[PDB]
Amino acid sequence: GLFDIVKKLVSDF
Repeated sequence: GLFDIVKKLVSDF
């Protein structure tokens, strides 16, 4: 999914 990349980002920084 796209938000998956967004969630993997937020969670990181």
